[PDB]
Amino acid sequence: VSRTPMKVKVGPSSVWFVSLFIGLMLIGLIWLMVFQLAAIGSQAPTALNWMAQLGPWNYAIAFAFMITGLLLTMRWH
Amino acid sequence: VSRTPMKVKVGPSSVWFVSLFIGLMLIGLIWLMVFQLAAIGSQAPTALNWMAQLGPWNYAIAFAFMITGLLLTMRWH
Repeated sequence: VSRTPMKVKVGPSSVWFVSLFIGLMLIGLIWLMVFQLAAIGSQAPTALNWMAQLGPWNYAIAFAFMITGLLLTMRWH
Repeated sequence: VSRTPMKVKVGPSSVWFVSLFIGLMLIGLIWLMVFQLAAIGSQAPTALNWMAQLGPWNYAIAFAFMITGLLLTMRWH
């Protein structure tokens, strides 16, 4: 469909692309955290550690907002 | 552009919607990388600790591939 001046289809159109993009991101968040929370890592002058019992809170909320805010932008469009 | 059943127009479209998505994702990743790379943070049973001097890599590289991955899906669709 179109909200203006932008029209987006993979079709039946706007809902279906956006819904797929929303899922693919949410899945990427969960995986990236899961491996990260196992992970402790250093390469060159950069070093990164994540450790958990369970609750992947900081990155997942921030990225989920960022994608959802893009979704609100894509649908305003 | 259209590849199909998909057609995506913001108008003028093609390179422009896609360029804009690469740009905002890149900026988002840099913001997370600087603030976090100073950070050490614990909330609930989940704790994430990040240290920098030069470089941004693991987080950076996976995020950049995700930008690419959407780009390829769009090019294809």
